[PDB]
Amino acid sequence: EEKEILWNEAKAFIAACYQELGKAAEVKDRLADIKSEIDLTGSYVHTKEELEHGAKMAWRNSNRCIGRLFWNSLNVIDRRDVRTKEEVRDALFHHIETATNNGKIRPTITIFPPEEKGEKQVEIWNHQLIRYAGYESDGERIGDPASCSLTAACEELGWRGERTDFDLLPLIFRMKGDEQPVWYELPRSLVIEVPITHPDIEAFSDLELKWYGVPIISDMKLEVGGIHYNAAPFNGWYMGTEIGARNLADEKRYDKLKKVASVIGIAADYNTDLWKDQALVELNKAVLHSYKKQGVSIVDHHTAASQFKRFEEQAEEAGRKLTGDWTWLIPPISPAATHIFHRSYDNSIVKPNYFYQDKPYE
Amino acid sequence: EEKEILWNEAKAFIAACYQELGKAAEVKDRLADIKSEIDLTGSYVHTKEELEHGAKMAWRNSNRCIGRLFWNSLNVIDRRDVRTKEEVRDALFHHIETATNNGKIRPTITIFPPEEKGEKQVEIWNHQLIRYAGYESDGERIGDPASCSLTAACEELGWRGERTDFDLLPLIFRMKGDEQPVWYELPRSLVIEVPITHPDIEAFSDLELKWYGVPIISDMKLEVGGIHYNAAPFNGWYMGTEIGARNLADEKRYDKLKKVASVIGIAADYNTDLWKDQALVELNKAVLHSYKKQGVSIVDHHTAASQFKRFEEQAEEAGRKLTGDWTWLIPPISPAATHIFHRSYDNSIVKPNYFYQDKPYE
Ligand code: HEM
Ligand code: HEM
Ligand SMILES: Cc1cc(N)nc(COCC[C@@H](CN)OCc2cc(C)cc(N)n2)c1
Ligand SMILES: Cc1cc(N)nc(COCC[C@@H](CN)OCc2cc(C)cc(N)n2)c1
Ligand SMILES: C[C@H](O)[C@H](O)[C@H]1CNc2nc(N)[nH]c(=O)c2N1
Ligand SMILES: C[C@H](O)[C@H](O)[C@H]1CNc2nc(N)[nH]c(=O)c2N1
Ligand SMILES: [Cl-]
Ligand SMILES: [Cl-]
Repeated sequence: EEKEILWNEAKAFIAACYQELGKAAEVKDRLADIKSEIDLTGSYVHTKEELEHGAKMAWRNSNRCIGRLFWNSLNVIDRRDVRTKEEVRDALFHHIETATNNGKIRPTITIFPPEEKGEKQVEIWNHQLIRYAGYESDGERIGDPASCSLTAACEELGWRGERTDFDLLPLIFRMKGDEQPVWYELPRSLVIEVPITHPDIEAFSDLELKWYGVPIISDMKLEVGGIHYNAAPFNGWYMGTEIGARNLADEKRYDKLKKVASVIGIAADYNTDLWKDQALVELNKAVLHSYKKQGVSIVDHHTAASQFKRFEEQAEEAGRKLTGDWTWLIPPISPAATHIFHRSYDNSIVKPNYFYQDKPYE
Repeated sequence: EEKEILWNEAKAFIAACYQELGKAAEVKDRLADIKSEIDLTGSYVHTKEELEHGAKMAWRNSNRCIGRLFWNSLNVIDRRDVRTKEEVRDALFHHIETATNNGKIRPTITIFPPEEKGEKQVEIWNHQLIRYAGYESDGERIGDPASCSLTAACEELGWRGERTDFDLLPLIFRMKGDEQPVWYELPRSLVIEVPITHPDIEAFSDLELKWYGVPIISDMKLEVGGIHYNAAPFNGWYMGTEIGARNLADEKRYDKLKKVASVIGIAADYNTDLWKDQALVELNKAVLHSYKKQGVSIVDHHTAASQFKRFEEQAEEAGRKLTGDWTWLIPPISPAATHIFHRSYDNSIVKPNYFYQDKPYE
């Protein structure tokens, strides 16, 4: 069935990809080559053109993503040639550098060798290439709680965190054949961070908040025409709410809302005062102001929703079915102020796409 | 099939109702009486105990309702005895009066005679018993746009609105046998309205905003054990966001956000300033402050979510399956600050329940 699963996916993808690329007449001969290759080797190798468009199609099909308008401008880096951990490390270092682009972030994906027989060639342990460590000992809570399990795993491997609230986790990945992953400390010079300040409230800096510039998802599987690229980290720029309404606001994350209420000078005593709501808005104002001031790319949820409307419009104009997850597309701040809230979305899964996969630790 | 549909619903409801009421031993003899009654008349009549608990069960099963914690305290008014339009009118007048309770709102439902052969005995045209009219002529937009179609219908029937932004719509309903509905102007003395002011911004009153005290849904069908109570208006108290984040904020409603931004003294120029978000919070603060100050019952979305958590906890303790619609349960303001946002809900439909039905106009 496995060969058959692969062959059926390959047929569907190539025909669709080549159709969009206007290479319709070449589908026949390509499907032939692919078929013999699957017969012979048990798999097939994507052309760079197929891989590139396949990763763009995958982003376009990501139901939970509000930023899909710019799907076709994705910067695809083909690193199917890597064989050593030093090569993987430098590819990851390069991704961070080129995607960051001195603050003017380029949406980028680096694609490592795919699974062979379900056997991983490269196994990335990081959720994001840049993320803060998390600790808990005797109810002493430090850093990002979401990173607690990965941090413990890393500290098993000889790494030790400084135990600030913003320890940069090292890159950690495992190569095929090795029993343990290796880890590499990130060069600080490659990592842009943004101090959080408020446009008119000076005391906001007393909170000593900051966040990292680029969100680089590194734990998802890119599937393209039957081929499983388990290692393919990708990035865009942040939508402010991700930082100000979740990362810094969630009680199971940094949980900063009470401290925010204090610095903006309001009481945090009564539900009816809506102090959490007010704190959320000022914090999200702070995030947007700070990134813009530092010259780091970011988008507000209103502008992003406007862009997604254009994405919807582009889809219908192009005769493509639109899919989406309403529960993920609405922003956690003032969602009813966006058009997204006021319509429905088909949550059907279309391939190519990005998928969750089991974590190699915990 | 109709008799069979009815009989199967009746079996399921009576057994469940009597079980909860601890009248398990009486299910057998009741099911017998009901069965002969269906054979003879084509239908069966609920006891007051069955009707009362049936309407409470229906509220408990309303997947979209965040306020279900107080399901068992529902005030059920049995008006299956009405036969004249004057009786219907006075029953509706009474509902408003007793539910309002001088501001200390009582969750109440008034139950009119059920459909017979799918034939309505009483046909209520109002979406809510208390709602504001809406007009549009040559792009001259007045009042609540959501009420535009009902308003036009009423003005066909000899009624005329003053064309303020807050015209109280008359009660309008049709009796079985009559071709046209009748309409009755609401006595102002029965209708509590709340002027919208802000706790610390005096200029907020310049907006001249107000809203009505009690939300009384009057266009839904209550279904209890096969019996279709198409006419059964019900009320609770408002959650603030319903007024401040939707009714007064939506662009297709009162669309007051720009005017709010002006009175609270912020620019409405840039998306990145998050001015809509800030306006939304101050407006919702205003709503809660105003209702509390007037002595009119209201609940904030944080407290309501806390209560719904208790409802969830009560359900599991009682060995009942919990159902809910996540898309309706999250508040339109700071939803990620509630526990609801961070879990999933089974959106299965359980009867008894309240349902949408076709509007008799448009
Ligand atoms: C260009 C800037 C981008 C923005 C502003 C953006 C925005 C977002 C946001 C706000 C989410 C929801 C995450 C959350 O609620 O926590 C999301 C999810 C997602 N985005 Fe994007 N995105 C961008 C670029 C990309 C790119 C380049 C890809 C991949 C090629 C991508 C794929 C996804 C996927 C797969 C998810 C869902 C992740 C999951 O299921 O856990 N996005 N995006
Ligand atoms: C006691 C105070 C109550 C509060 C604060 C409350 C709160 C809410 C809220 C916020 C909604 C969502 C409406 C929207 O998003 O626009 C809702 C929906 C609903 N509530 Fe309640 N509710 C209350 C009482 C009741 C009562 C007494 C009933 C009936 C017995 C009821 C049945 C429903 C139903 C059926 C819906 C869904 C309406 C629809 O599908 O369009 N609720 N409730
Ligand atoms: C617990 C958890 C597990 C898991 N697999 N994923 C998540 C969160 O979902 C994906 C990460 C979210 C966090 N805001 O960011 C998505 C995203 C991706 C990209 C490429 C850009 C962007 N701005 N935002 C959380
Ligand atoms: C367009 C439309 C049609 C339709 N059938 N229903 C709606 C809105 O949903 C029901 C009304 C909503 C409006 N916030 O209020 C529900 C509600 C009911 C009750 C008993 C109490 C309460 N606080 N809130 C809108
Ligand atoms: C079309 C979309 O389902 C629509 O916005 C729904 C869902 N979310 C909602 N949530 C609430 N509380 N009230 C509503 O009227 C709606 N409308
Ligand atoms: C459990 C529930 O589905 C959960 O809150 C989901 C849905 N809504 C979300 N929406 C966004 N944007 N991001 C998230 O992580 C989630 N989490
Ligand atoms: Cl993040
Ligand atoms: Cl309403």
